Amino acid sequence: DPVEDIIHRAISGATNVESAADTTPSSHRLETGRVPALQAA
Amino acid sequence: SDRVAQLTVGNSSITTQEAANIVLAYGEWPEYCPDTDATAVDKPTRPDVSVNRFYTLDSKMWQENSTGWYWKFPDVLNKTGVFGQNAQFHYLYRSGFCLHVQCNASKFHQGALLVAVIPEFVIAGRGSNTKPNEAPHPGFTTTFPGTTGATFHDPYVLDSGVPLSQALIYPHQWVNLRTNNCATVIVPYINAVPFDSAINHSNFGLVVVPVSPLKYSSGATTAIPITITIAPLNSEFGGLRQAVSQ
Repeated sequence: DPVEDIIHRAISGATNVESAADTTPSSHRLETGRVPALQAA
Repeated sequence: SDRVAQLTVGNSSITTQEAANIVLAYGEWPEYCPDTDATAVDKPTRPDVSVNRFYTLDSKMWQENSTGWYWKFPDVLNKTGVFGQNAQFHYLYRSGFCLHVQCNASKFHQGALLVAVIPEFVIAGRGSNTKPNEAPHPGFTTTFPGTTGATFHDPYVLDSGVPLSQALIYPHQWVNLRTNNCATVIVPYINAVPFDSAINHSNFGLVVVPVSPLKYSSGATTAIPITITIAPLNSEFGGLRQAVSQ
């Protein structure tokens, strides 16, 4: 109050997973600007 | 009512007058692989009418001294039809088979054939050699004879070293010339794995062995052909790649 500047999380979280991951049915996609394949290493 | 019967699958149809019922192996129908049992993640193809249908193979002429014949099913159909083309382009295979054996004869002929579906039928080498390196092994063309089929040397042991008298523990049907002129058996897909390669592995064999020999009188028709008809049923394929026939 007499001086102001003296007056002043993480990212992820762990999930309990008992078994290996499953797979869900998908179909063909034809459209633009959605590209799961392109990555930046 | 029970004698007469007609099947149908695909564009093919079979009718029988004198047939005796139908055998459904192990009390289960052919099915598609359930989601729980599946492993490979690709979406399998299900051609239906192009694959599932009756295929007729060349006929065997049954003679008084005939010793019997055998076939391997995901073999005979690998080089024939659209079923054969899917099998060469795909790494994975599953299906059941509806099987029909046909032998006509007059009421003056007599004899009996034993038709049997014997899973994982493994032919054996014939010889007295106990040393594993010099021991005989039964050829390639004797193991997978293809469409033309192969004949037993000594049917009493079924070439497997196993008594034919106990072959009734397998899904089986008699064709007895006085009773019925055809035998029919439906086989669900069985194996230790959900899919398996068609060209490498043979799920089950078929065995037509003339238990009581063929006998008739002079003047009767001598030539008595035997014909087999097989319908791949409820088929599935996966693992697409370039054609490998061998």
